Amino acid sequence: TLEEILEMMEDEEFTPIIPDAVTDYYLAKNGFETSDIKIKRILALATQKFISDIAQDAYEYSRIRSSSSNKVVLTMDDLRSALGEYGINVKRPNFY
Amino acid sequence: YERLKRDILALPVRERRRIKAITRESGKKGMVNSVITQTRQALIPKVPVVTRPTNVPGNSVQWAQDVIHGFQALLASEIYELPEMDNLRTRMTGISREHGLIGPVDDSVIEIMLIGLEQHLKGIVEAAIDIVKYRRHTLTIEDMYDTLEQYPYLVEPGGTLLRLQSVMLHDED
Amino acid sequence: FKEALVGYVDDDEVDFEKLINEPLPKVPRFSTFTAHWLAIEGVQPAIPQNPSPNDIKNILPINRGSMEISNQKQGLEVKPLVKHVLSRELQLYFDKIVEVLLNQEETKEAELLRNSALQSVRADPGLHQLVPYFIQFISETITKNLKNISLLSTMLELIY
Amino acid sequence: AADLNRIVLEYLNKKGYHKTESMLRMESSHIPAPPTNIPTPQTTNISRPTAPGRPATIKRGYSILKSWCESSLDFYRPELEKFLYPVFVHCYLDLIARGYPSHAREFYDKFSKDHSVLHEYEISKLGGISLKEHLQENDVAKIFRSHKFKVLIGRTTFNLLLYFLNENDAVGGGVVLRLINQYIEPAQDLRNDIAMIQDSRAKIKLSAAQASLPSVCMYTFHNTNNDLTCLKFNDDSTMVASGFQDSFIKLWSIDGSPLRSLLKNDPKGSRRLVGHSGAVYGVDFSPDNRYLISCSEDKTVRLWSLDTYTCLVSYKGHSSSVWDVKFSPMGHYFATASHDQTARLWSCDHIYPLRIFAGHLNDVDCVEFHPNSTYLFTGSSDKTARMWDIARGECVRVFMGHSGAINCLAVSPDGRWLASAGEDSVVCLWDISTGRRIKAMRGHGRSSIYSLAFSREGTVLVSTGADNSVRVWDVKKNTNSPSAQPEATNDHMSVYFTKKTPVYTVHFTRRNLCLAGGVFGG
Amino acid sequence: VRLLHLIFATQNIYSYQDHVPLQLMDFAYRYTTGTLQDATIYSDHAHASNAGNAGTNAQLTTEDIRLAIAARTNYQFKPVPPKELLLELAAERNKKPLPAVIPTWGIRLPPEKYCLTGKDWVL
Amino acid sequence: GMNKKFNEIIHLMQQIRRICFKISLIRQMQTDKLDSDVSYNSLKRSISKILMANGFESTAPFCSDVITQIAENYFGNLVKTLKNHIESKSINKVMGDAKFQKVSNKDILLLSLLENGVESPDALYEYYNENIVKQISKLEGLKSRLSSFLAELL
Amino acid sequence: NLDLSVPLNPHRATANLKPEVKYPYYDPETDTVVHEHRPDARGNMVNADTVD
Repeated sequence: TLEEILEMMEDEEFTPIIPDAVTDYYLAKNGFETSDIKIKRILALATQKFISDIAQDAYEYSRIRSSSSNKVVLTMDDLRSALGEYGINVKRPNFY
Repeated sequence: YERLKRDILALPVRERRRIKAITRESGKKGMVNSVITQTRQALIPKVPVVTRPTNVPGNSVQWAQDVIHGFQALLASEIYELPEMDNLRTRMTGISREHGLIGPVDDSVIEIMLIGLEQHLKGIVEAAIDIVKYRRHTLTIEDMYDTLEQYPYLVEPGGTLLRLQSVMLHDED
Repeated sequence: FKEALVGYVDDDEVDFEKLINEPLPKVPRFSTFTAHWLAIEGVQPAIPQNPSPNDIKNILPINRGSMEISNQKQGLEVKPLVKHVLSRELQLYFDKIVEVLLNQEETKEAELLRNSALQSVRADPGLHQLVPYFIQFISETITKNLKNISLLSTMLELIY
Repeated sequence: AADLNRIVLEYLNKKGYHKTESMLRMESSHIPAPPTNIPTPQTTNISRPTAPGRPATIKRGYSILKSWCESSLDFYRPELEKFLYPVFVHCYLDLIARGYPSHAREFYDKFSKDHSVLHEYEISKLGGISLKEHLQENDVAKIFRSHKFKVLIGRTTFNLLLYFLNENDAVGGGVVLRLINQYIEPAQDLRNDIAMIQDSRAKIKLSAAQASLPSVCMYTFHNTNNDLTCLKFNDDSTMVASGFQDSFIKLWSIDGSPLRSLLKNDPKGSRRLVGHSGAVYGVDFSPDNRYLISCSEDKTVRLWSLDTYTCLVSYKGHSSSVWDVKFSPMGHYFATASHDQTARLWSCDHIYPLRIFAGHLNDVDCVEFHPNSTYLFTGSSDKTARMWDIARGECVRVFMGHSGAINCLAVSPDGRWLASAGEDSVVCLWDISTGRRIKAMRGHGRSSIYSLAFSREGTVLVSTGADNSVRVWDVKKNTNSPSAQPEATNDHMSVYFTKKTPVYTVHFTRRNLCLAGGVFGG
Repeated sequence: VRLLHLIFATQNIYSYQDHVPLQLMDFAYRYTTGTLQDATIYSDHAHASNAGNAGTNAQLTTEDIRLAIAARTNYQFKPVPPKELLLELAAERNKKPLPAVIPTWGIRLPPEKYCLTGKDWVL
Repeated sequence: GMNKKFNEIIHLMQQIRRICFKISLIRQMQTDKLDSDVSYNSLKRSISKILMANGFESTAPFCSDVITQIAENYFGNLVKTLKNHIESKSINKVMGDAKFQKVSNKDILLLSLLENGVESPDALYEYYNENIVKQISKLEGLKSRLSSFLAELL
Repeated sequence: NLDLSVPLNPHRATANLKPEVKYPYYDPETDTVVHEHRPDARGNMVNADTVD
C-alpha cells in the first residue's frame, strides 16, 4: 500500500544502501532540510531502484553479445546501448 | 611555454598548413557576423523575384502580394481557437514565397500540420494535469509554468517563454 | 595521452583493468578564517603573516607598481618627522585650533569662544592625519604646566 | 572619432526637433557637474520611505535627548536626569496641541515610563486627558505655562549641550531649544550661540577634510578547496557571509558566538543556510540587519530572517543565472543581474518583479543603486556600462571603454561618481552627467579587478584585485575638487601586498579603517 | 592536443586543468557526427528512404550541412542577442505603476499563504 | 543495516559462487558536516556494491564516474521536483485561509515520486521482494550448477 | 542633459539616531511576528474571468 512504507523505513529492518550522511549532503545541496528520516531514506530507495534498472539493462545487453545459449566487463558499447535506450544521450568517444 | 609550444607545433609537418591560415576566410560575396543586420534582414519580408537568362521554368510567375496577405492574417492568440485550414494556408503561402519557393501548397499539408499540433498540445496539458492532481479541481497559469520548468524539452525556447515570464502578474493590480 | 604508431596517431589510454575498490576518502578541515592585522596607517608590517620585499622577484607584468623604545611610543615605521605630509592648509588650521584653545583671558566669553572648536573636533571627518601632532601637543601641555585648573579642565574635556 | 561627430550631427540635422542652436548644446556633454556637498544633518531634514514616483521630528529630538545623555560621562548623570522629564511633558503638550492627539497619546504612554519613580500622580494627571478642549479645560498645565520652572545647572554643561543640539537640526534640535528659551532659560541666547557656532565655522570647523590613508584588517578564508565565490560584510561590522559553489551560505560571527535563535528550541558561531539548488554568486544584507538575500544560478532569489536563521520567501522571474542581488540604500526594494541579458527590480512584499530593464547585447555582470535610490547601474561583458530609471525602465546614460569585461561597480556618496572595474585591470572613474570618464587610474598589473569601494565622504577609494594586492587610490588629483596636498601612473597613494591571496571584497567601516576578505592563505 | 592549447592562447586563459581538451574534443566529435549524419539523411532525401525504391549514393555538399546545423541551432546554441523582443516585452512589463506605498520602516512581506514559513517539513 | 546486510549477502554469495564457477571452468578445460569528495567516493562505493550483476567494480573507471554523475543528477532532479511543488505560489497548493489544503503534505511526495521515474508506491515493495528473490534465484541456479559439476568431475 | 543626481541622508549612513522597530519582535507566548501585506483573495475562491 503506502502507509506501511513509512511504517517500515523508520526501524532498522529497511535502511537503504545509500548512507544517511551522503543523502543528507545531497538533500542539502539541492536545498532541502527536514528533521524526518523517512523521506530521505525514500529518495535513497528510489535512486537505488533506478540504478538497479540500468544495472539489469546492462546485464541483459551484455548477455546478448555472444554465445546466447578474462571475466565480464561492462564496457562502453554495453553502456552506450543502455544509456541510449533511456533518455541519456549519445556516447561517441574517440581517439587521436 | 608559448615559444616552446610553437616550436613543438612546428615539429609536426602541419607547420605549413598553420602558416597558410593568415588570410580572412569566407571567400565569398560575404558572410556578415554582426547582429543588427541579421535582425533586420530577418525581419523585413523578402520577395522571390526571378531572373530569366534563357528559361526559368515553373509556369507560374512569382508574387509578393502573397507575403503581405500572409502577414495580415488574424493569426492565433487573438481569437480563442486553434486555426481552421484556410487561415493556416494563407499564412503558409506567405512563408514559402518569403523564403524563396514557388507553387501553391496542396491542401494536404495543412491537415497533417493540424494533426501534429493537436498532438503537441494534448501532450502539454496531460503534463500539467499530471502535476496538479495525483489520482473537483481547476487549473491555473502557475501550474503550467511549473511544468515548463520541469519539462522544457517540450517547447522550443524563444518568443513565448520570455513572454511567459512577463505575464505572471500579482493578485491586486 | 600515450603514444601509438601505425605504418604516429599518438593516442591510447592504458588506465583501466580494475576489479575491486575498497578505499575511504579523508575529510579536510572546515572553512575557518584567519584574521590578522595589516597596514595600520599606511605602513605594512612584515612581522605577522605578510610578505617581505620579495615582489621585486615577481614577474614584472604581474603585481606592478610600488609607491608606499618606551611607553612614549606612537609609531616608528611611519616617519612623522618630515613636516611635508600634513598640508599647507592643515598647519594653519591646527594653529587656529591651538590658539583658540590656549586663550585664557576672561571667565565670561573665552570658554564660549573655544567651546565650539572643542565640539567641532568632537565631530568632524578626516582627522586621522593630524592625530599624533595633537597628541604630542597635549603631552607638551601637561609637562609644561601643572598649576592652571583651566588648562587641565579643557584637556579633560578635549579627551571626552 | 570625428566621424562620430559627423554622423551624429547629420542625425540631429535630420531630427526636425533638433535645430542647429540646441544641437550644439547637445554637444555640451563634455562639461561636468560642479563640486557639490554632502547633506550633513545640520540643515537638510530626513526623508520618508516611499516610492521613486513623486509629524514626529519631535519624537526624534526627544530620542536624541535620551540617547546623547545616557551615552555621556558618569559625572553628568545626576543633573541631566532632571533635564529629562520637563522637556518631555513640554514636547508632549506641544504636539497634542499641534493637531496629532492620537500620536500624542501613543508617544505619551510609550514615554510615560520615563520618570515614574519621581512623579507618581502626574501620570494620572496627564492620563485623564485625550482631547484638545480637554486640555483647554484642564488648569494645571495653564498655570504651568503661566510661570516658568526653576532649573539648577552649571555653565559649561549647558554650553556643550547646546553645542550638540546645533549640529543636529535635522530630526529635531530647533523645536527643543525653542521650547527651552520659551519656558526656562535656566531664542535670543540661542541666536547668540548660533552665531558662536558660525564663528566656529570660521576656521574652527575643518574646511577640506583632505586625504587620510586607511587602516586594514584582513580575513583570509582557509580550507575551502576553491569552493567559494562571494563574501560580504555587515553594516555594523559583526558578520561576514560567504556563498559557496554548492548551494551553501555559512554565516560567520565576528567577536564571539551569540548566534542563537530567540526560540526555545535550536540549541559554534557559524550558521549554515540551505534552501538553494545551484551555486551562490551574490549575497546582500538588510540595512535594518534582521534579514538576508541570496541569488544563485538556479534562477531563484531567496530571503532569510536573522532571529531564527530561516527562510521565508522564494522569488522567481528570471530565465537564467542571477549573478549579484543588492538592496536599496533604504530597504524595501532589491535588484538582480543575470545571464539572460536583462535585469529585474523587485520589492520584498510582492513576489514577481515590478520592472524589467533590457539594453545589453551580453550578460549583465553587476548591478548597483545610486545613493538617492532612484537609479540602477548595470555593467556587462559587452565592454559597456548603463544607467536606468527604476520607474521608467529605459536607459538614461551609457558609458563605453574598458577593452575587456566588467565585474564590480561603486558609487561615491555625493552623486557624481561611479567606479568601473574589469578584466582589463584599469580602474575607470565615471561622471554620470558627462558620460565620459573623469579619470583613468592605471595600476594593478594585468589581472581581473573583483571589488572596490569609496570612503565615507568620497575623499578616497580602494580597489581590490586578483593580482594578490589591494591598492588605495586617491580620487581628487585632477577632478573638479583638485585636492593635491603635495610634499604606471599617478592617483596611486599606496599598495598593500598579501601572502599569495587573491582578494574578493572590502567594507569601509564608519571609522577610518577598511575590512577585507580573501582566500587561499599561502 | 597541442593545437587546443594554441587555441586557448587566443583568449588569455593559460591556466587549464588538462581534462578540458579531451572533453571539448570528445564534444566536437559527437557534435559533428550527429551533424553530418542527418545531413546524409537529407542527401538521401534529395535522391528520390522507403522499404526499397532506389539506391543511396553520397555527395554531401555544403547546403546539406547547413540544413543539418540550422535544425540543431533551432533548439540549442545561444543565438544573437534578441534585443528587440526583450525591449518590447519589457515595455509591456514597464507599463503599470509602482505601488506608491509606505510600509513605514521595516520590511513588507508577501501575505502568509504566499510566504513559506520554513518549518521542519512533516506529514 | 538490513538492506546493506542483504546486499552484502548477495555480494558474498556472488564472490563464492563465481569463484567456484571459474575454478570449475579451469578444471573442465584442464582436460555531521561532510564535503564533496567523501560524498562522491561513498556513492561510488555504494554503486559498485549494487553491481551484483557484473562484478563489483570489475569495469573501466570512466563508467564508474559516469554512473556516479548520473545518479547525482537523478537525486537532484527528485529534490528539485519536491521543493518546486512545495513553493508552488498557486491556488491549487498554498494553505487556504480556512486551513483547506486542496492536497495535503503527502500527495506532494507521492506526486513528486510519480513525476520522476517511479509510477506508484508499491512498485518499491515489488522491487524489494524482487531483489530478495533475485538472491535465492541466482543462489539456487549456480548451486545446482555446483552440484551438477560436483557430479561431473567424478 | 537633464538628470537629477542629488543625494539625501538616511538613518543608515550616520549614527546616534538609528530608530526602533517592533514588528520582528518575540512574544513570550508566541515565537515571532513579522510584517506581511494584505490582499483580499482567499482560498477556494473563483479563479478568474470567463473562458471567452
